[PDB]
Amino acid sequence: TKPLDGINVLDFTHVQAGPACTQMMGFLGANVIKIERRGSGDMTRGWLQDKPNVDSLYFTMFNCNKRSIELDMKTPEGKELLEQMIKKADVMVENFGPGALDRMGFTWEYIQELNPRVILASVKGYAEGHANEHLKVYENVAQCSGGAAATTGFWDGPPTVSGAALGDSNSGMHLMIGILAALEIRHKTGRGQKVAVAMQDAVLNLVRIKLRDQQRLERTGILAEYPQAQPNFAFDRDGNPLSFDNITSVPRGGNAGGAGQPGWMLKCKGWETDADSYVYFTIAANMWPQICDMIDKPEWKDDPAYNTFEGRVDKLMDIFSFIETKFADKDKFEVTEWAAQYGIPCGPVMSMKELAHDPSLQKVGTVVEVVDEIRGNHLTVGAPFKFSGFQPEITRAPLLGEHTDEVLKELGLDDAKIKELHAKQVV
Amino acid sequence: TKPLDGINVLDFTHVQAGPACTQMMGFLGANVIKIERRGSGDMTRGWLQDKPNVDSLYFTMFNCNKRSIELDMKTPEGKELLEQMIKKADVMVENFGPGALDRMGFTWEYIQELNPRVILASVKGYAEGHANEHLKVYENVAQCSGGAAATTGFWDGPPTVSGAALGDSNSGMHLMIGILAALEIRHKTGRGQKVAVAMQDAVLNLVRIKLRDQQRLERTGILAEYPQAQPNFAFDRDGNPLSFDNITSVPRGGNAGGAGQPGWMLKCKGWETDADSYVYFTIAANMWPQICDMIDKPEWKDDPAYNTFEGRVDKLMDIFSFIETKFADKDKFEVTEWAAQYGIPCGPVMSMKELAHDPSLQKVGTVVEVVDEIRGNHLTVGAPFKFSGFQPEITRAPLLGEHTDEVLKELGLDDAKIKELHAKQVV
Repeated sequence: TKPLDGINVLDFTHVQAGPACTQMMGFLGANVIKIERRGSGDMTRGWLQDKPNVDSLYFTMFNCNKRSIELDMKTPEGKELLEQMIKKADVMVENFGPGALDRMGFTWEYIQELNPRVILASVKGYAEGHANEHLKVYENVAQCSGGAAATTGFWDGPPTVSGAALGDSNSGMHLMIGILAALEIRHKTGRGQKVAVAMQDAVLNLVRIKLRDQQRLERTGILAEYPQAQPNFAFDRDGNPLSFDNITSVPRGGNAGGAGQPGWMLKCKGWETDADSYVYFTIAANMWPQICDMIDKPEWKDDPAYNTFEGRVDKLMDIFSFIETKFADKDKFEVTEWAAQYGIPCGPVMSMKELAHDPSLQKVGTVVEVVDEIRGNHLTVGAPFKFSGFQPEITRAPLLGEHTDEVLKELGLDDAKIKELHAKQVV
Repeated sequence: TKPLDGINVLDFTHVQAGPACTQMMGFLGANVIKIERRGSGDMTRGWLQDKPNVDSLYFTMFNCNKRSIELDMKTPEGKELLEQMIKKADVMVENFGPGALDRMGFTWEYIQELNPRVILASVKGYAEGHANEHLKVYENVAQCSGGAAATTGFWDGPPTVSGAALGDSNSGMHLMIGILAALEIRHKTGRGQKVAVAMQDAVLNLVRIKLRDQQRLERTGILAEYPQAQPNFAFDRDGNPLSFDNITSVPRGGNAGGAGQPGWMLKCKGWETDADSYVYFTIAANMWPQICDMIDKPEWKDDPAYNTFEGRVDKLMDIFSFIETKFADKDKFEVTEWAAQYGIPCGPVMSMKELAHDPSLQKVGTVVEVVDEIRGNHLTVGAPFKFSGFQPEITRAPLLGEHTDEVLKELGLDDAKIKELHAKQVV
């Protein structure tokens, strides 16, 4: 038995955020029926295909454990089918624009009338009631809207986007929390709920630490752990040392440690030609002696200039650069193991190639080979939560309208009605 | 009614990942009892305080809607107290080191004997069964382990950490999904489960899109939407040109679209002296005519060199630089407003200062002013999921051991025993 066995999900979602949510629900046992536009369907199907006339990897990696029906929802017949489907659903999920589901004929008030137990779940750009509730938002726009871009990158570069989907997949996971929370409401009340996640808000939630930093900056005028607060560290375009004298909003700190121990991203052997030949190295106070041992600077063990956190505050970047010189002829895994034998936590930058072929990730079900007999097998990311009672059974993504007639039969339609719907181009 | 009304959480968590999970459960109505170390408590209390001997903003922004008890869990009396608390709990949450809770005497097996209904939830660094399962992992190392660092930043710079807590807060939110899924299944089985999220896996889930790219790269040798696909655009530090001829693992693409739909980070008025004076601008293929009107380039609408994704691959960055010239005398808000007239996906890089003081975010309850008459009021991030039937009631973070005696009384202890435990320094 899996957690969402028996949960019927009516899934209107397309692209990334909504589809990630309903896929993960599918991995935990949900019965997900993906409603798609006739002819073309989810636009990710035709997005950067590696095989001619085959659904893309963008589509397959976000739409496993789902069935597909085609439907023209602007038809009277299409709306009637929708009503029948809503009556059999536990959860409806959508990411249409602001007011779009209302405009296609399905307000929250009407949905409740159709099914007093259904949960309506929406992904939005900005929250309902926001001044900017009307704006379109995509992945990187949300990263910008939510404070991540402003605080990611370097002090002498632009605002920078994360390769991680802070906007789309993250908002999807947030909506899954909302949906699951609404299921627990329903166990208590016996009735459904409307739930919504704004992409800005899902981003902001992960940037909570930078809102801590903004308040600290306003209250005290300084962030002591940031590069800009330390001598001989950060400089601008024209070589002047930076400082918090003139900084009133949380700045970019490059690869600085932040809310943890002071750290930096250090080059290992081959960095000129291997973009991922790096480790992240941290200087914990109470490791200082074993660091001195590792890098053979015994003189630094006794010297008050280097001996303490206070002493190192004017030379931390120079200390990182020196440690880096010791990694110049060593590989990133070599350095990690070297650090470990001194009790020093250190970690390599994993390339996507390394991750795609790592045996450990495949052993634990985090990287999974999906059996796809139509398209050829592909890798995906599985469930990042591991459970004592079960594991996901990941099955291939659906062809466009693959399950249209099968779903119609489940609604109770006979052959005659089904053929008429095809005739009238409703499905 | 609140989703987690009547749910009792025994909360061992400290620092960021675990506390974020339990705070958000508290926001949704859970009764959270936070077990803390005697004297010092959660180490975030004393980290980067903005006011002497006042619990830090790191602590207060991660520990609202919790009660605090001090406990020496090493003592025989402390352990039997834990036994009584476990029998009353629905969820136990921990982020101690590998095997630490086991070695305290509280294996999953023993926990099941104490309470068949209780759910055990853990934050780990690497998944159980992983080669690295024994390692402790911190924020930026987790970002490196999960593919985020490798795919974030620029092609001529280093792997770059995100300002977003992709390791800590992200893992906590994923753990919350795991906990709620376990509650949902307990309604069917009547039994608790063990659930775990690893930091590497939480990061990898958000980097799903980069695993698509790796497979595309291995299969085809080209990622056509990446900057390096534009001939003679990207170079390394030595001025050597970059292209997919010699790229075998997913590279950093600067401010490229990722999950979009191509886009870039474009300067607005004041960029020279304002780090966040930028917008993100997306060239969605279906909106090229609208874009041409906005930037007064009608000749680009019918030109095969400009009017498709394929035509623009060799010149996309030249188009971005031209669009940017149109924003030279407009601030980011006026540019966003202008683009929105055309329906073009485009928005500002919001500064943390701007987010901290934004009226819209406070209206919708995503930025919340917490009433704290002991410490003074502070801002925090509220629930990023909004519900039709309830709103969170956020209450100030507990003082160290504030609720110790209160919690002991609930366990049925008399005043004599409570006095004895204080005298023995168990509490």
